[PDB]
Amino acid sequence: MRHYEIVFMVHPDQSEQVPGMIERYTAAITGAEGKIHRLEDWGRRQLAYPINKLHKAHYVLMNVEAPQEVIDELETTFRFNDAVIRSMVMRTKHAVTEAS
Amino acid sequence: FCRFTAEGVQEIDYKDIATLKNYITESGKIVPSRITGTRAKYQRQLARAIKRARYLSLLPYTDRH
Amino acid sequence: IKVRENEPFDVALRRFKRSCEKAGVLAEVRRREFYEKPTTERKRAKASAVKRHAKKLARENARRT
Amino acid sequence: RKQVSDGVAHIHASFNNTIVTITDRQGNALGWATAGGSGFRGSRKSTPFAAQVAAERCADAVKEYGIKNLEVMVKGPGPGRESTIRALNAAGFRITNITDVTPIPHNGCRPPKKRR
Amino acid sequence: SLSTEATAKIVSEFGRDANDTGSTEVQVALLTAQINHLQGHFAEHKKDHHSRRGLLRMVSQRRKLLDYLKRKDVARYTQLIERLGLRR
RNA sequence: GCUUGAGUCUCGUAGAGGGGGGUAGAAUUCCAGGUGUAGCGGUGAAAUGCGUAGAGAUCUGGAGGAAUACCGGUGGCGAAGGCGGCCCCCUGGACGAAGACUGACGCUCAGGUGCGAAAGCGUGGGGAGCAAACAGGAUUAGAUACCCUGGUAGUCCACGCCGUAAACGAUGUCGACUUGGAGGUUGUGCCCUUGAGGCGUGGCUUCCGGAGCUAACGCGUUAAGUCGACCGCCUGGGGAGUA
Repeated sequence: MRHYEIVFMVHPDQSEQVPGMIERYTAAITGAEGKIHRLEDWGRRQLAYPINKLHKAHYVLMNVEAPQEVIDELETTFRFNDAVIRSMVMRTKHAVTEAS
Repeated sequence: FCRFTAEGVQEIDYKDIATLKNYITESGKIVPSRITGTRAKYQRQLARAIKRARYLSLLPYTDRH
Repeated sequence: IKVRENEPFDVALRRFKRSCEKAGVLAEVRRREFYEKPTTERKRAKASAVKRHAKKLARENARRT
Repeated sequence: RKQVSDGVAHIHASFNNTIVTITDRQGNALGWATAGGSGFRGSRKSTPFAAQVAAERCADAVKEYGIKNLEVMVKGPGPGRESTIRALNAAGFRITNITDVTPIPHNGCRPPKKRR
Repeated sequence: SLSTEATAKIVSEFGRDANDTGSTEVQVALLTAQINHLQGHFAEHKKDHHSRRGLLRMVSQRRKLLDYLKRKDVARYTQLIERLGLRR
């Protein structure tokens, strides 16, 4: 099916929600017959500019494969969630493994 | 000069920010290919890696951040 | 752009970084969208740049001195 | 009063006039002087010498605050912008940083028409 | 438009075999699927004039093949336009 | 009948091709607050304008609109008009390698049909900046202009209308043929990828020049050379692309 390269940052003060947030997303993916290729979390790293007067966001890479209407429910989840700033749904022809 | 991206068969992705900071100048602007000597195909996808890294705060837009 | 150098004070080392692209940009955003003259000036530029290439290559025959 | 030690010296560097002001690290101002208020009016407001007299007139009336070190911010394509800073290190200051903070739009609002 | 498994499907019913992919009968039925699918694209958006030229190119291409098939074998022409539904 | 024209398919590749939705940063303006004090702004000079009711400068926060620095390239794509941040969805064409397939299905068209910069128009929004008109200040013999300070339609969005440009390469479309050189961009084959190497081969594109052509300027394998197919068009200047 379609390949995707999702990277979304998370509000620091909610970093203990992150392994809960991660398994929330992949349960919707593999429960809709979705392959997964990566879960490479990068931890809290320094921003280049302040996103909403704030530094040191928590970065989460997924790089998952899903049908395009299943992921269409996923970015609107990133909209209505204050703990997520700057999602980025993306794409390659052949999603891959460890890259950083 | 030459293009090291054409020396290999790799792909310039936005996540490899260690090799992108020698392609921007000291104020965040992209260095032209007439200085660096990159091929025109890889220079076009290099700026697509600069612009995606600027969105995800891995690289700054200006130096006033 | 940002010089926080030590020792003896002499911007001298500042105008190297600053007169690079901090006045040509502000003098051309100074007025007029142009929308088509950039094109004219741009296309007049490189017709005079290859005028420096195709004449100075043909100027190395002799110099009459 | 507050007797602050380190400050910031912003330099506005328009074509017709140069404004130099002195603030602190927090960003609220202390004193200012312009080239139009130093006795230079009209054609002589656009002179680097008039930006020097605006600097030493601003280097005074901040003796009340006791600044010995300051940063330098320059903004605008002015005829001053560097003769102003030479009138500050000669005035007994420790210039830690000199920074260009001129506003460059990444292509935004439309400028006016070229005058003929 | 007209993905790879769909193009392999149409060449089976209209062609002689799976490798007879160029005949005048399979070409009309292949263009008809690309015509009929892009009506859903041009139901909405409607202002895609740069893509409608591609549709109008293959609409006029199908008429130039149907006029050729009527000139060669009229028995296969009446067989084909009934099998798709054509002539207004 | 045949496969060489034309077209289909199988793999790929590049792209500001188009339509729809989201979103980011820089900057202008405005609003609010802090600090701060007599100037700011503008010009060849000056004034109008702004400011002691606290401007301008500076800092924090907010609102909103439009445009996407650097990359950016006699670079790319599109039939032309045209198209530049980033991400997704839908979608058009071009091109290359190796084959397979249909078998002249082609070329060009009066009328017709569609597309078609900017300005303008209609209805409904939006309105930062810019800015016809208009208003004031200058300059001037006069200035109805150039310059200055303001500033409304308009520029923006949706849906229609308009159907015009120095809409230009001032060069219609298609096909064939005829010395070269330097490049750009984008596929691909082989050999020692043994090294950004060497040899090729396509597509589009820029420049300079040979023959020949042209009144000359120039054009020159992307012809304005040598030919063929069809179409549009021209017939002294004004009157007039007007009645």
